[PDB]
Amino acid sequence: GSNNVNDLITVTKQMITEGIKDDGVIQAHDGEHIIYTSDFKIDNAVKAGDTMTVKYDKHTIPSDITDDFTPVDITDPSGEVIAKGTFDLNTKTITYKFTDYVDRYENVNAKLELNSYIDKKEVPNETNLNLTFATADKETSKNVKVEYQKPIVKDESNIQSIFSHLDTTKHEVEQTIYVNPLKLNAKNTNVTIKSGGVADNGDYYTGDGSTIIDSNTEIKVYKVASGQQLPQSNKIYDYSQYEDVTNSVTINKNYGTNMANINFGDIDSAYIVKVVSKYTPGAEDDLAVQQGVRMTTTNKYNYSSYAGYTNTILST
Ligand SMILES: [Ca+2]
Ligand SMILES: [Ca+2]
Repeated sequence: GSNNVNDLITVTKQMITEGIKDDGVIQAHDGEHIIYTSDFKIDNAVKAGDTMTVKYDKHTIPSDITDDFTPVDITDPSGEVIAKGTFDLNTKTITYKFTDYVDRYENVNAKLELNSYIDKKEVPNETNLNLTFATADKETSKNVKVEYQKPIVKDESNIQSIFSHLDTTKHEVEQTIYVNPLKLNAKNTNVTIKSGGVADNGDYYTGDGSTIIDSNTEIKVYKVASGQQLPQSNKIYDYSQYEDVTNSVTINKNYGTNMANINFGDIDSAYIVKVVSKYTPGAEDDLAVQQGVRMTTTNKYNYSSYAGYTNTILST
């Protein structure tokens, strides 16, 4: 009892490459793909319903922002489907189930290409990785550096953010914002969150996407203790670790049109702000989702200083 036929798969070439620039450096916050390509022969003895496995490196994941991990089919050059796959998160393994393609054709070889992202649960901070991808029996490895973003800093105003989750059925996006990650003395701290853009220097711009921010937007604020270090990945997997101070700060969800503001007053600590807001779906399946943050503080010369950040998701 075992429909697995990896023993009948002959892998003739495998490769690990990158989606943006073959750096040896993965730009995880620019959504740089880690690409696994594998060429192989399928024995004639393989039949419809047999399965083969392919293993991701544990530090990668088929999607960095949604929970849909459905793998691309294995096809021939004309797009005829050779095998359909199901992904198992815990083992980071695809099980491909062969279609009747392998009953209809013989002496078949194929290629598959898998796009993956760094798994931020497994890669909290910048680090070196020896990635290993496996089409059992065969393994291929590559050493890389994972790099994350840095905050925009203008005097005591310092801030960064990512879209950490996207739900395309509920049409909600999650923004994880690091406020004052540098743990500076930020006087009269305000953080504004708005649909569209916020330039690095704080300037608002319409931008190339939009969200809905109103009285029903969810906004949570968490204080970071001085002994705590935030993951450079900008994604938090357990918020109970942090002090919920949502009722301690002043939050105006109607600060403007699709625009909210959080008044922190004087702080000496980092904070995490997690925002869940709705977006307007695109008629086909097109996404134009964009939301920006501005941090305002009072600098030592008693003028406002501004720092800005914008996250964007665009489709096809
Ligand atoms: Ca790269
Ligand atoms: Ca066959």
